Amino acid sequence: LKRQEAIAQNRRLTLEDLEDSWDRGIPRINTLFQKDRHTLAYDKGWRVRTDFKQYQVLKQNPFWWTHQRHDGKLWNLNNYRTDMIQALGGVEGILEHTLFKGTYFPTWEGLF
Amino acid sequence: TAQCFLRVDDESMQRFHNRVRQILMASGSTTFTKIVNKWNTALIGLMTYFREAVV
Amino acid sequence: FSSKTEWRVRAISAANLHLRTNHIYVSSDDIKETGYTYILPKNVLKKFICISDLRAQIAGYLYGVSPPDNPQVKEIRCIVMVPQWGTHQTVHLPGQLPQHEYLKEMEPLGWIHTQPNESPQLSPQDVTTHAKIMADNPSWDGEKTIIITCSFTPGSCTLTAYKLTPSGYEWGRQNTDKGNNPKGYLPSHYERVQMLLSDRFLGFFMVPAQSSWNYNFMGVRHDPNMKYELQLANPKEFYHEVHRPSHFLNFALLQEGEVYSADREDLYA
Amino acid sequence: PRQVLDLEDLVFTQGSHFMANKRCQLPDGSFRRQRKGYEEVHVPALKPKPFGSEEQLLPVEKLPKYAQAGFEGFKTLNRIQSKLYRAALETDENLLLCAPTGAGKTNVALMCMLREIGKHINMDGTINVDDFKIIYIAPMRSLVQEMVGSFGKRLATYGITVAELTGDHQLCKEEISATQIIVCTPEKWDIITRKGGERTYTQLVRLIILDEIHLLHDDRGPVLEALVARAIRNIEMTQEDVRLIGLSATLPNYEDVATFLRVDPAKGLFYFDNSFRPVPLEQTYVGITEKKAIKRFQIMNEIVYEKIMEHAGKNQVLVFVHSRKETGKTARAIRDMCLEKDTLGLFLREGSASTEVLRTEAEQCKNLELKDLLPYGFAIHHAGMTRVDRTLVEDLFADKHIQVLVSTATLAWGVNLPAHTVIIKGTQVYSPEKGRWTELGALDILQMLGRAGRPQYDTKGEGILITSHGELQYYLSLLNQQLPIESQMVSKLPDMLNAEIVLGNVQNAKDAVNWLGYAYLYIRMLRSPTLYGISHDDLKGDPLLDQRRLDLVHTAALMLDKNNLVKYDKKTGNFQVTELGRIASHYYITNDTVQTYNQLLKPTLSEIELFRVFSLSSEFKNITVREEEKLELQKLLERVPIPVKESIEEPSAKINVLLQAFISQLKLEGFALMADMVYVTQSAGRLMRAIFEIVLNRGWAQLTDKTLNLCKMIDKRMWQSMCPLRQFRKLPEEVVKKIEKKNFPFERLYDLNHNEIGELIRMPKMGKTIHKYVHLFPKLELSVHLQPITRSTLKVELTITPDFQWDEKVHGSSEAFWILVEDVDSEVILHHEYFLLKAKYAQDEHLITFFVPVFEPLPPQYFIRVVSDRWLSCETQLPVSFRHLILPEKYPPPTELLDLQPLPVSALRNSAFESLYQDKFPFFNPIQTQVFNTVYNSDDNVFVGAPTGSGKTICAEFAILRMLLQSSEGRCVYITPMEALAEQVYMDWYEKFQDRLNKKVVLLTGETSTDLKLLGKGNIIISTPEKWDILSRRWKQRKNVQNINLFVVDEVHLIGGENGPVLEVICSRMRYISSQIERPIRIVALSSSLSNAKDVAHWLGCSATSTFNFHPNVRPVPLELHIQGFNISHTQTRLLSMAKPVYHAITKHSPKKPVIVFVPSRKQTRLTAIDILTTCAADIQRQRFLHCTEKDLIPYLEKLSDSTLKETLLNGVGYLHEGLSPMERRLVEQLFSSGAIQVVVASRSLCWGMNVAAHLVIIMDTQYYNGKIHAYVDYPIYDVLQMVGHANRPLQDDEGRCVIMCQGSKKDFFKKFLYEPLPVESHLDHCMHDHFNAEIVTKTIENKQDAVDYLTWTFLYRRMTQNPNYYNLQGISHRHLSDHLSELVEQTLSDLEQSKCISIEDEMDVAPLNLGMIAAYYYINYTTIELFSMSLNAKTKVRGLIEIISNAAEYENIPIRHHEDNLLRQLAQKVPHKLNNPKFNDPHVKTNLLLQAHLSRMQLSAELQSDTEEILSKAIRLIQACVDVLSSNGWLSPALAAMELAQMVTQAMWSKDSYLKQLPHFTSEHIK
Repeated sequence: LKRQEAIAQNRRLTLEDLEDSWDRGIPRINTLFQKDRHTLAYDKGWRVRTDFKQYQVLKQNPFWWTHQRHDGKLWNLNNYRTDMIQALGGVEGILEHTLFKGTYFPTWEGLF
Repeated sequence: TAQCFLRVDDESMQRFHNRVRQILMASGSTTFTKIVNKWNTALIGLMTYFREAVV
Repeated sequence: FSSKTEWRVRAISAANLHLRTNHIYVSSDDIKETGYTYILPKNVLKKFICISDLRAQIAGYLYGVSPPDNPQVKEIRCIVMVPQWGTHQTVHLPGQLPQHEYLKEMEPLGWIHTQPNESPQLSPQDVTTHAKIMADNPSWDGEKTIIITCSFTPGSCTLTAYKLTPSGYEWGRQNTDKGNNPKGYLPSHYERVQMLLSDRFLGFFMVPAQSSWNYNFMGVRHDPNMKYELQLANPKEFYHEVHRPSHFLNFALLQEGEVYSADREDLYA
Repeated sequence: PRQVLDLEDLVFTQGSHFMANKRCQLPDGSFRRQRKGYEEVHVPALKPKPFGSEEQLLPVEKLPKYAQAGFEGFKTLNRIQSKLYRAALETDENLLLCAPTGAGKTNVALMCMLREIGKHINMDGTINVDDFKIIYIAPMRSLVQEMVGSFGKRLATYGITVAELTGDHQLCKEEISATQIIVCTPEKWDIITRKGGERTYTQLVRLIILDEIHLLHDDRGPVLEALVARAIRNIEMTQEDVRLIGLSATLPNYEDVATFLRVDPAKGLFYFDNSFRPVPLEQTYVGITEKKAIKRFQIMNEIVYEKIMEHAGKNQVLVFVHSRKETGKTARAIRDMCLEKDTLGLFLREGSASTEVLRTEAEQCKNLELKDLLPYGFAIHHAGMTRVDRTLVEDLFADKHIQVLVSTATLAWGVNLPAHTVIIKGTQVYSPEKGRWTELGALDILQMLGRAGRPQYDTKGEGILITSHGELQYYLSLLNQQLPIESQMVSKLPDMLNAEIVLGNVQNAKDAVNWLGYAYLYIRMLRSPTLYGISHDDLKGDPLLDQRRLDLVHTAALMLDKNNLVKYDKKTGNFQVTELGRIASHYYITNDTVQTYNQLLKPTLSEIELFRVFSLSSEFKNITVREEEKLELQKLLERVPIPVKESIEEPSAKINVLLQAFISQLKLEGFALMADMVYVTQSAGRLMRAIFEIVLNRGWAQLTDKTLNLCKMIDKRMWQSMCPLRQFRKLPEEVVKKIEKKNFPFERLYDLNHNEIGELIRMPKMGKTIHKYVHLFPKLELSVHLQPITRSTLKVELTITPDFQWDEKVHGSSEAFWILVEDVDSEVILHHEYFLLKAKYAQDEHLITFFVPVFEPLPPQYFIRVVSDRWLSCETQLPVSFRHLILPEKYPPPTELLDLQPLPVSALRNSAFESLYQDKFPFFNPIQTQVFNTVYNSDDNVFVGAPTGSGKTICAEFAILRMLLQSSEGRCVYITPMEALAEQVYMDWYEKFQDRLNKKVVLLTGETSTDLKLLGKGNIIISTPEKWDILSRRWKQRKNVQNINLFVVDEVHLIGGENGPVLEVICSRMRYISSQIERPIRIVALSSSLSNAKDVAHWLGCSATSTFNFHPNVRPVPLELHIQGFNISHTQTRLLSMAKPVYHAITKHSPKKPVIVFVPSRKQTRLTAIDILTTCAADIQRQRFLHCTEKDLIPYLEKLSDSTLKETLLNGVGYLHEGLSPMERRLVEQLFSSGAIQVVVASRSLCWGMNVAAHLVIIMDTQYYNGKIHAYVDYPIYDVLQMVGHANRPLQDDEGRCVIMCQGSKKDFFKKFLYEPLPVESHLDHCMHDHFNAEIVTKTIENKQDAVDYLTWTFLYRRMTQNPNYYNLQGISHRHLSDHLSELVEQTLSDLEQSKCISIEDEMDVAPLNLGMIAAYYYINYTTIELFSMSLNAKTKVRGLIEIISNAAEYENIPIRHHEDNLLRQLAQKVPHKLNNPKFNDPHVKTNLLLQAHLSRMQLSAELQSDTEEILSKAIRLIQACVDVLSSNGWLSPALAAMELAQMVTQAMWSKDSYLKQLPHFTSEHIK
């Protein structure tokens, strides 16, 4: 519907009209803003080839049923790390187990 | 009008247990992080395909 | 409102409301199984969605009967559009309930109204409106009268019918706070009732006779104690010509125009 | 063979401006000089040609005397007019006068007009105005509006009505029907010929005059080429000659316009070069040379100043500019320059009469721009200033007071004020159709430069033409006979080809090539191949140029079928017209525009999207939005009330807001923007009407409301929320804005008084005028009477009542309405129809009967919107509510043809019975095989419902053979509802049963004295229902009515028509008798295939096993029924538009096989029998309908009286009507049965009486004019079913085809009732009182309980329980049925006791009185004797007695047709008794006049003695009823007067004449 309203008003869709449905949908909306539209639009029949990759490469193939360039990313795992840091008592609570205070660094953020 | 009930079949669970046994074939000189990364890879590859039926 | 070109983009948007009418959703949850069932026919639902606005709420009084040898189901057979104006969160219907000789064979089944977007709860303004209509009109039985809300979801319409519980009629009768969160407003004030659609029969419409139904542009001409007769007609669109007369009637007349116009002969006419 | 051309390659993109010449060679003394930035080219005044030594200006006293009255004020003629007075008045040749402009070409047109006016001289009177029409086609509309005044002044002494074709199509066909000189543009006459509003008056068009035919070079060229190719093609096809007079300017290719006009170049072609111009003009051409346009504009202003000052005090100057603002701009500019260089006093020297008239005329003036200039010499004249002020400029310039008039082009067309000098400043007009500043046309320049030199004062014109220098050679070629006239038809070739496809003038690509050969494009392609994209290689390989015309036709047809205008197959080359084709031809919209409206029009379009679909028209493909107006467009886009989805720099948004700024009456400011607005609205009239017709035809009700409203909003220039009192332009706008300010609904104004209105508006002065104008506003009151026909179909009888005062100045001759019947959603039009409320028939109800479909989700309502076609906010909606609608039951399926092995005649028993079926057929048809064992080998009542042509009369004969098996002295009684069917079956069965079985077959006639003898002596008693009704009414007395052994009723499906209640009463009586007489009367009811045949079976006692109700698809020869809709609401126009599709249906469906064409009337059959022949002689297949030779026709042609029947029969098309003798009728039927002729055009009333059956039956126009109600009532479906059943040749034909040409309003009514079986409903409740009176005098009905008990025997009782709402019932229960029957009987017996026919004692027991005994004895309607015993006194006499008998209700079914009124008025002045208040719409005064004319044995028209024989059949029983009512009343002298009237109406003589005119062959010589 927004594309139909955008064509009649001589308007090109931008990130302003699609920031409310970000990372929502199968396939993802992120594939609409890729640099390789004219390249990935010519790849037909990729799923059965992706399934038959197992007869050509010696390694096992997890995620044989999907491809990130076509369907996008179907999950989010940064909230898991955030709630993991939050649930383990914080960074100062974790670093008591880690022999950090024997190293004489006053902060953690300047280290590598 | 109707209800659909989902379960994971036995073949996928046996294939997952095969993957667990392949992870358990790591040598003693192999670091722990590689084993944990293989375990996380197998767990993501199980859950992100079988999302609703595992529960 | 912005009132200069807000109605222009709104009018344009409302010109595509017939695309919402094949994507209709009915909220089939929380339905208590022990009440009436309501069959809204798809022709008056399609017409009611088309004549509406995406932002300002319109409303129509539902009238219907029960089918022969099935008193537990209520075929809505009529939507009466009355003179109303509506904000984005309530509809200001007049005090006079629809009276006509075609609505004497039918019983008042409540009212339908459009919502700009889907809420999982009945509005407090809707339960106060329904309970004031019930408290002022004894022909509105609280068991049988409902509020269908046709919420405008993306590219579609979600319909949910609600009934007032006897707690809700008492609260909405005593209520004066016209805000979006008044005091003492609980979700036990309503219960979702079963409402379903139909190709099998057709409903009709009743518009006012002297005027038309939409007073959202003629807002000063709308009184709550106004009186209206009805008319077995089909209702006009929200942004119809007769509904916004200040957009068509406030033009300065052609005074010493066409004097430096173009000479072109209408050869065919 | 066909090769697709590049059709935009071949066009000339300059349009009116294309120069075919490379060289322009000038006259001798014709120097040029490069002065300063401009080249000035003088061309001197050509000396006139010295007179021929035997050529002189003849006076008007030498042209003939009928033409002398036209030339008033003219002593002599012009030289050009003297050269061809002999070719315009003495010869009927087509002319091409190629004269200079201003050289008196309109008096040549007047000479041709006076020749065609002088053929109707009407010796004692002056002019027979109505046998001829003259079309004057002039290019510009103001030239048309002044030619109307000129020909109205000149032809005023002839009474000739001159008028201009304007307005909507109904106004144009009314103006054509009212006028003689029809002055029009080429486009208006072409849109009338496309829509068809002149088709009834093209045999009356005998002269078209094409003024300025060098418009062939213009972009308006294809219109003139289409008009002349159409008229010349109708001359070559229809062979009625029209005279074409082309007036032209002297330009080259004039011999090709001569060949184009079919002008013989010896007699008709007259080429006068520019020396024959009356005031020879020295023409100067300033071509400005420099290339910066602001310097070119400054040089142009310097040149108009210098050329003004060259003729300052000497001569008047007429400056011609392009715009109305530019008029005052350059008038003030040359005035400011004259005041700057101090040369202002040269115009006005102290000539104090002149400058004082100018000063005092300036101070009187209201125009503040003209008041600025008129104290000096200058003035302006555009079309925008006042009529008073612009005729002030005209009269002040004709009196040589205005020294410099500045004007637009319209003066040059509108007024013949010529000046000495004209100065055309600029030659650049902004044309919005090209969307740009283009050059002035050839037409406008030649007309502006015809004003150079006035013919009174001036010896020499002077025309300065200030141009760009590159455009100098165009005007030098134009004004010096060197700009060739080239055809522009390749621009508009698909549109003209679509107009010829829609009109049916071309059908395949060969006829389209033939039509293209009549165009100017063909002659120009022949004479100049190189210019039109043809090599000389192609002209040498195609000398007649047929392959290039095939390529052009194929390319234009590919443009037509790509845009879905024409169904065009490349296989056969045939064209089929689409309804988009009809709409694009009728409203002139281009093929790309209808493809846009085919892609873009959806049912779901809003008012927002409708302006967008309009704005994407291809008429506006050159409208671009320029930036110099974009700011102003934004000031419109924030003020227009319908939103625009586009951005304003897209052109569609510009066209959108320009249409909305027009309707809103917003004042615009840019000249380009006002010009684009005027263009898009003058296109928007036709474009919105075409959208409305597309949307109406597809049936979309919301979009047809929006589009019809937008047509009326563009036309009336107001939005529909504005007051409807703005459509009356006579109101003050301040009181209208006071009404719109006090916004109540407009319908509130109806209920108020003229005081109450005036104080509601607070305008008590205006109140009476507001009341007059609110009651002048069109307002119909609708009432609906709906009757469920089947479960699927309702019959809506909508009565329309005009509730408004008609006034000719606001409404005109007619008010057009649309009746739209739509569903509950109001999104599908179930039935639209046009409704003309004519001005004769205001203030009276119109019955509009139609049939609407009803679908299985039974709707709560339909809506009938009767909207005005012209008036905004004139709409009456009526909800046809379906709450208490009891639909009939879905009828049982028809009995199937069980595939019986076909019955040999040996399955009949007796040898004598087979001896009349041996040589006819060996096997019976499968209907007779299935029906045989129940009819012959059983004794039950049998219903046989089979289609007309299944041979149900042989099932009757099976019943008769059974009845003659049971005992040989048995008695069949055979009832046919039509008397001609009784005659035909009597001729069949007298040969079958009397000749071969020696059983007496008698046929009953209307005499009760001999019918008892014929019934006693006959074994097979043929009858009509009214002849058996008078016998069976006294069935207790007549034993021969009782002991009949078999009662066959053929065609009981005629129980639902007129003379159908009597059939129902006699079958109900024959069942009631059979219930009482110890022995059952075996009823065998034959019928057409019925839907409700269980009710006819239950009413006639048939079983479920003996009811053979078949389907219409069961027929032995399968019927192929095609139905052609003709969406022409006018019926003579539809009836003439059907004439070529009749021949095309003959050629498509049955080329070498018999055809019957059923036509609405006695006069339509001769016209259609001639129109089939002119169309077959238009083709080369003349005498294709005569399959024998003229050797064989002379014994059959020498018997006939009608000579035109011999004219049509010798070419193979006979015709049949009532007015022919049965001599001629039987001989045409014998010529048709033998196959000698192929087409018989039979009238509608001969559908029953034809002993012949064809392969193809065409039913042309299934309506006929009932003149008693002044309406075209539809055929009853029993007539159409008999007509369809005439397409039934059993052995000779494999199929039987029937093409029903009907109005498209009636199309689905025939798509229902002819394929699915027939629902018959009894109409006894309206025709009840006769039979109730008759059963009362029989003492069958002795009380009201036995009246209900008698009514239970009818079909009415059986149909009241299956279709209740047909009979105003509300249920099938015993209470509803019993109380409706009791109300029926107590209403009819109240009508009989109030008539004093019966007497009701105790309010229950009825008894026959005297009047009832008289009314049921001689079979008279009860209201006739109600009139008799109330209207005969003791002193009445034969003078008044014929008024009494003519007022009988047995004469209300006499026919009033059209053209029946004025010859009856001619009969009202002769006959021996006068009529007090004779209205010739009355049946009764018609029967009075016809009775008197039979008594005076006067000559009559054949169609009137056809009705006199209808009168005198019922006259004698009425006179005997008068004898008996005056017998009971005890009056001797009126009774003897009635006994005298009885004998004189039989001997056709009067009483006040002597008693020997009775004797044959004795005239008034013997009396004297």
